Amino acid sequence: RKIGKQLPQLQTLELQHVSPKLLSAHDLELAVPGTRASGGKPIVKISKFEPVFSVISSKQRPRKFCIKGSDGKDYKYVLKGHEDI
Amino acid sequence: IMKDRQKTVSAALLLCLNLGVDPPDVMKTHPCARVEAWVDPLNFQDSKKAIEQIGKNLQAQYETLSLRTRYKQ
Amino acid sequence: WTSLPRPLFKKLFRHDLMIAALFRNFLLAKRIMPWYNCHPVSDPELPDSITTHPMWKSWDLAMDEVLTKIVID
Amino acid sequence: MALNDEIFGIQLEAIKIIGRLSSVNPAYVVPSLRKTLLELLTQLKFSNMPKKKEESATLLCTLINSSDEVAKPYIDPILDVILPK
Amino acid sequence: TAAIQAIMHIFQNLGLRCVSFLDQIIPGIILVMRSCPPSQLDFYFQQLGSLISIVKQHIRPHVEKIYGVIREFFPIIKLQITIISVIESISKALEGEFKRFVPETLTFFLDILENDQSNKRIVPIRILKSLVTFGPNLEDYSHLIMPIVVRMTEYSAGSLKKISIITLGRL
Repeated sequence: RKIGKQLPQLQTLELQHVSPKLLSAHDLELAVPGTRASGGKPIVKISKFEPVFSVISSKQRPRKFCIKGSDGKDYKYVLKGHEDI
Repeated sequence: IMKDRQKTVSAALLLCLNLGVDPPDVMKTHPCARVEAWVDPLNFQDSKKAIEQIGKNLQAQYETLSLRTRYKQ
Repeated sequence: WTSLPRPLFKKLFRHDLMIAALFRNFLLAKRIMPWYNCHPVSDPELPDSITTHPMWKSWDLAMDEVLTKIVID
Repeated sequence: MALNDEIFGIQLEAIKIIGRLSSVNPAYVVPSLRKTLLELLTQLKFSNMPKKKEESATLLCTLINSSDEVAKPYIDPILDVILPK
Repeated sequence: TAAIQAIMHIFQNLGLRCVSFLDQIIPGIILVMRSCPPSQLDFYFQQLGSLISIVKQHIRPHVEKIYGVIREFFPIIKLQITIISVIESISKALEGEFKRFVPETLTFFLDILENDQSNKRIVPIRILKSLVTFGPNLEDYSHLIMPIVVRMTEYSAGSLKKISIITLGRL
């Protein structure tokens, strides 16, 4: 009862609250996890993540996620669990 | 002193702070005075600081004046 | 002690520690708060020499002396 | 209150009297010395007239000579004004 | 002039509900301040005083900008009466947070006092009626003008002499 009462009260997850390491998780040469092109491909540089997230009521509750890009354009993904993708 | 002591033993901490909504009788500037008992209402989302952090810090600060008084908020 | 009359000083500062500490802090409030166009009020009224008492300068110098050590540390 | 008087010689000798008393009853002298030092340091940079600048500068000279107790901890604020002059 | 009096009229008739556009209007008026001849600067500052007298506190994120405007435009050719009208209007509409910037307007007041006193010293009379309005504000800066108003009670004429001594008494 208490867990299922508090669970619909987290519409936003705080980055420092869920992971202290995410604050320093920057300046890594790994690209955004959707870009790949053999031969001619510009280097994609991961810069930063916003502290705030969001959830969607779906019985599995995915997480909308975004990354500040070196190109200056935000890269928005959605993270899912308990479902093979 | 005649040793007649009127001790204080109990406290009520009335905190009418519904964070997010303002009264309709006072205009406000877009940046306004919002920190309360050294905890900021933007770092916590809706109600983890509406009472259960501000009142905790306020009770901890009131403990310094008299440690032999119990509090309930 | 310097400003207040003796019966009021006995009634407010010697009887119990909790009320003594709160009015001790109210003495500081009666100086800090009127710097920002707000005047505090007590139910047993206090003389207004508190906010113009000359002795606060030593307390300011005490803060300066401690904060110099803090900044050099 | 003779520290603010008409003839400048009155101020020049009154601040020396204050500096001399700065080791007799220092509890009631030193904070007032801090107050007048701060007042003079504010006026020395927020005033814009050469005779006022002159009077403030040499009042600071005679004060710093006549009292060594209020001297040492205030070296940084008293130099940050005089040095760009 | 039409583009500014339209906004003046709608704000004056409407009131404290169009205040959400202050993030656009005053940055839109400082660019007009920047490039304009002194012919209409009096009108602009008068209308800005009119804005201030109806919108009191929400000017707070732009008061540094309005003193910046006055600082890089504080000549004799600008209407000093209009400038001190702007100062008294913003001071009265602000009423309490004035501590951050007393010396700026106070040095401007020194310049106004020591620049011109002609035509029966109407501008010194207005500035001595403006210094008394400041109230408890001078609790820590009462060492600059107080010697000045002590000095100007015997080194000037008699029209504003009583004004100066009344300023001393009221302070």
